[PDB]
Amino acid sequence: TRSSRAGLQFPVGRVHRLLRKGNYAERVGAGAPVYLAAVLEYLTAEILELAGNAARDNKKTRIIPRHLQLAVRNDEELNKLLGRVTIAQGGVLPNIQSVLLPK
Amino acid sequence: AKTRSSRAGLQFPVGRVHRLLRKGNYAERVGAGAPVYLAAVLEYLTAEILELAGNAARDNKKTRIIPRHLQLAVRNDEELNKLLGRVTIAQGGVLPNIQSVLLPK
Amino acid sequence: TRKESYAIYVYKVLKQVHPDTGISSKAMSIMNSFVNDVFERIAGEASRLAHYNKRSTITSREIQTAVRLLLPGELAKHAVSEGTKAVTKYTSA
Amino acid sequence: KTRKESYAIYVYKVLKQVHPDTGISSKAMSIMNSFVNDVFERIAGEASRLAHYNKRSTITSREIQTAVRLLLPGELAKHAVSEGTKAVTKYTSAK
Amino acid sequence: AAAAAAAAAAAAAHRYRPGTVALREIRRYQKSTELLIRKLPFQRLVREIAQDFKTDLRFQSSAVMALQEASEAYLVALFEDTNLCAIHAKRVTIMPKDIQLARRIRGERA
Amino acid sequence: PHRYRPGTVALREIRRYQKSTELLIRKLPFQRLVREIAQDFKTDLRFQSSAVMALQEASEAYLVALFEDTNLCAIHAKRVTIMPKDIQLARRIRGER
Amino acid sequence: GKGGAKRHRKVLRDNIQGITKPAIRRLARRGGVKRISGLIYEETRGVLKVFLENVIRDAVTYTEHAKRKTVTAMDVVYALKRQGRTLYGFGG
Amino acid sequence: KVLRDNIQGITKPAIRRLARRGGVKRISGLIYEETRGVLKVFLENVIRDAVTYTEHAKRKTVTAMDVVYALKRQGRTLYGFGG
Amino acid sequence: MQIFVKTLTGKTITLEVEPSDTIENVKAKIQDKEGIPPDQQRLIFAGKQLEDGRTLSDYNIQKESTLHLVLRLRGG
Amino acid sequence: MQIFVKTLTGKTITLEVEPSDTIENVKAKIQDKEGIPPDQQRLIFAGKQLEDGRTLSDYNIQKESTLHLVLRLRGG
DNA sequence: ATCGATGTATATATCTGACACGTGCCTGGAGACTAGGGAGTAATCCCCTTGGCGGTTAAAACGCGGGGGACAGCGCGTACGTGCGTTTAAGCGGTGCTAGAGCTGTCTACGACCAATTGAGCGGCCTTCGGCACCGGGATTCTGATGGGCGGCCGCGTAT
DNA sequence: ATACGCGGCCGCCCATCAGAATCCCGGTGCCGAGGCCGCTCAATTGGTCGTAGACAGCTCTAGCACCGCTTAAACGCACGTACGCGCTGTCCCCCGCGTTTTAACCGCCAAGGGGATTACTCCCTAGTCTCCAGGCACGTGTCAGATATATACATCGAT
Repeated sequence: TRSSRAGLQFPVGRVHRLLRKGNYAERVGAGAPVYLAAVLEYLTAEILELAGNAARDNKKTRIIPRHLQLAVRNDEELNKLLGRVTIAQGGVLPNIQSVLLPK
Repeated sequence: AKTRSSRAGLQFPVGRVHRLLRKGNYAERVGAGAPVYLAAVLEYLTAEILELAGNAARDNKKTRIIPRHLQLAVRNDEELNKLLGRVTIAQGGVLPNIQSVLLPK
Repeated sequence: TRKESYAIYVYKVLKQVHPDTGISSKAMSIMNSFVNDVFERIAGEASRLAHYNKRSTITSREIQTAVRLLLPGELAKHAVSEGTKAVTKYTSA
Repeated sequence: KTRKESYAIYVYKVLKQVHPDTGISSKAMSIMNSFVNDVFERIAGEASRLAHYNKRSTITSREIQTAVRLLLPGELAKHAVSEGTKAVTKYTSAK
Repeated sequence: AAAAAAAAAAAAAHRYRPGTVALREIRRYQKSTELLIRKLPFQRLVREIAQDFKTDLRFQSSAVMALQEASEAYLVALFEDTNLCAIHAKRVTIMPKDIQLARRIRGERA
Repeated sequence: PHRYRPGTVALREIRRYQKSTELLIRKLPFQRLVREIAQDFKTDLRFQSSAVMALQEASEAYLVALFEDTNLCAIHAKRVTIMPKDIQLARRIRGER
Repeated sequence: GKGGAKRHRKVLRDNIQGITKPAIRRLARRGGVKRISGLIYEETRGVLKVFLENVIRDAVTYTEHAKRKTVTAMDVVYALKRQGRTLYGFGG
Repeated sequence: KVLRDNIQGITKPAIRRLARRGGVKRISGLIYEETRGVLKVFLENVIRDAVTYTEHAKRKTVTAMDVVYALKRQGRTLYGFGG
Repeated sequence: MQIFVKTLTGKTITLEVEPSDTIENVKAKIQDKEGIPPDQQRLIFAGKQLEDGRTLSDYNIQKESTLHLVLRLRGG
Repeated sequence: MQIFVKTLTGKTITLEVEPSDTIENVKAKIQDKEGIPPDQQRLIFAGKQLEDGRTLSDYNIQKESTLHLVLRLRGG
């Protein structure tokens, strides 16, 4: 049943409904609900873990907002995908500009 | 009057715009005076833009109107180019504008 | 087979306002493009709002605000006015 | 009562999959659903756009397939397709 | 023959004093994630202008919280470039214009 | 014998060139270049002559805009000639990349 | 030169005098510049004002297209979305 | 024949004229090369977006029409040639 | 030069104008006297509607002509 | 120092790596002697499957450590 | 200080090919009818936002002074624009071909529609073991008043 | 009158008993996965008619490619003046810091406005029918603007 037959972690019989109720095209291609659940799970997983790494970087048991952006902001790729989407209680990377050195 | 446009006193196509609102999937039910309202609106805008476009054409010694005439017409007015700021122009061309300081003593 | 244009609607109004004047063939095309874009941003606007509070209708007011927001002031307000008058014009008739 | 549904069940197992006895705040949880729902419209809307350009009237998987390709940069994109193509491929195998 | 030692830093350690805090506060501010601007003056600032565009206004607790977040974040970002501009100039000083260029080229500023 | 004082010619054209609409890039080389990359995804594909122009306009204007941002920053420094960094500086701030 | 039943009440929460100047510098260093001009920070609030209006402009509009007295935070989001400064964390 | 020695086609003068259009007054030697790189960046991404639809359409002769939609995607809408 | 405008009531107002003055300038003057906005004014003389962006001289309107002010005929 | 891995075969293999050096970097050197991909190899220490970009100090590795090895499944 | 040479505007008529027209046919527009569920309005309740209030308690808020960064002066260097001459290659409109776009016509796969049954999902509620940092009992080590015996007090004191 | 005795004091090493202090064994407080649960309302199951849409067919457009005379644009090459830019040096505008005064923040206690659901009917639209003229293709020519060629002045810089 959906997750089973498809073999994914995401809800295949949930995004099908919204795509038909959003009202995208006339009817809906059979391709999509299933495919559309798949990439979504894939992205879901790509962040959680780097967020995990980031929390472990500075040694923490639980991940929190601060971690998430630290993870993404540092990453080259994700960072561009969410280039201008701006973020809850996030703060920022340590950055020291060059000629502002304490010589 | 038979023609709808005329019942609302206009040049813009009442019913052609109605169908375009149904072939665009935008929603399950199409409104009745929406169509008109909308037609009429653009009508103004066109005019608004097309009113100076001509004036620009007058400006430069021509009786016709080439596209730059649309371009200058849109850039100068702040309430015109402001909206279209995300519009770039078939051979738009440029406002003569030379920055303050590189001009010579 | 049936290439559409909004050239016909521009064609009258042009003359209505500057009768000793004309359009470039590409300048008209540019205008054709412009209206449709312009038709879509609004329509798009309209649709989102309908959906937001689950509205199975684009009424005559849903468009009105939509424009109000979409447009810079001086232009927006005149257009708001033309709009109601037209409804005024059409319903009794 | 009220509804206000979210993707909380899906995000949670994913994180379990990648550090099982690792934790999360109730503030980063919404960021996550906010993030998903955001990507949802981004992809499905674009699909809608192409469908009624080159003149057809339903949205299948292929389109997403195409859509995805230009919505994202080189390296992630290929792996993403791959994953995507197989998941479904298996889905059909069963039936 | 007893010799109490100056081993502990006190207020003579940490190198000298020239440009000593300058970079210090920066770091502590970064590790933290608290609002830079107060959350009481800001609250009225909005209520007050919001009246001028409409009457009989109400506000969700968060709605402002949210604006604060937006705004703060909005400025920092601004400054962040400003800084660069500032550097470009042979300067470590954000200037009244440094602000303008930044905005002008982003495009809200003319 | 006569040669124009430096900076007397360049401005004159700026404007001449500002008034007009006509494209600055070459029809042949442009085209070849477009073909070069397109092949690199998939090889040997065709485009209507206009389709090429459609593409040609969108970028010709695009530069001229960036050069304008590059110039302000050159000015901001008390300078006179658009240097490299300014372009990059500009690129970084727009945060396109 | 009289007591004259004098009563003093002036306004410093909302109004820009009232707000705290360090509140800004607090902001300035996160960026990490070494120096703050007096002139500059005054301008900066100036712009804040410009940014702040447009949003509320829209906010107000969405509150009002629905005939609602209570302004939603979502309402702010869409506003931000329109200018391309959308906020994750909120109001899916 | 794979097209190459292309990048240069956009010779010294043409890059320069753009800049005057820009309202720059003068120009160092170095950046003729820098811009070509970007120009390329920009073309690549757009053509990348464009080509897919064309493939999507079971065709080769990629249309002007795609050039444009593809431009609308990156966020450089064009008024002039389309639909 | 002066022109005249016969308002809705039949009352005539005097405007000081040049023949190169635009219809909107005259409508702005009528707004300044009567409080009617330019967009709600139609200025009529003898079976021509005078249009925005055009001049008094575009319609050969000269000295001590009387224009007729009307509002917007609504189908009702 | 010395780092120890226990394989599925059971046979014990002894190799010497700097503690500062990252685990991923050390795996590469051990994947050139056996001719086996680091990807394929899965290692667990003290109930935790080994994590990429985790330093040996953050893993509290000790000399003569005992790490369980798991072979990998991809069906296709 | 008068002059020249260049660049730009402006004058001329004129020929041509695109913008405008008229015509005429057909698909897209208007009108007429119904049905049903979209969307308003009209009714109740209780949550949410606003307010006022005291009180510390750290921050806001100042200043003064001088250090350190900004800006004005100076001076050398050299690199780019403006122009010339030679050479190199696009652009120009012409032909000729067939490949691939566009049309066109029947089949059929796959989605929407109507039906009924059950379990995936959310809030609300509820759970115990494992880790951060404070903490508990017992043997053992270092400080304090005790105490006779060997020496020294020189100064009061009894015996002949 | 004249010389002997001593008396508690006192520095000495040398003996006794409890207090302080570290290791041997520690409990507590705070967060985050499991698990239970239960009515239920949203997906799934088993399934026909028809219509988009793929596909098989076709021809006749348009995308390439070539060829050659002309020529506008690109190159390479050489000079110098007026720009970058680093050096230098002071005066004063910020930092840092010492104290004085303001207002942020938390906690408490109030009241009703407004937001969300529910219940009902009637206004408004798509969807469906019939008929027709607006709007396009079809055809065709001119007139708005573009070029070439004569005509005088500006104007920045050299002398």
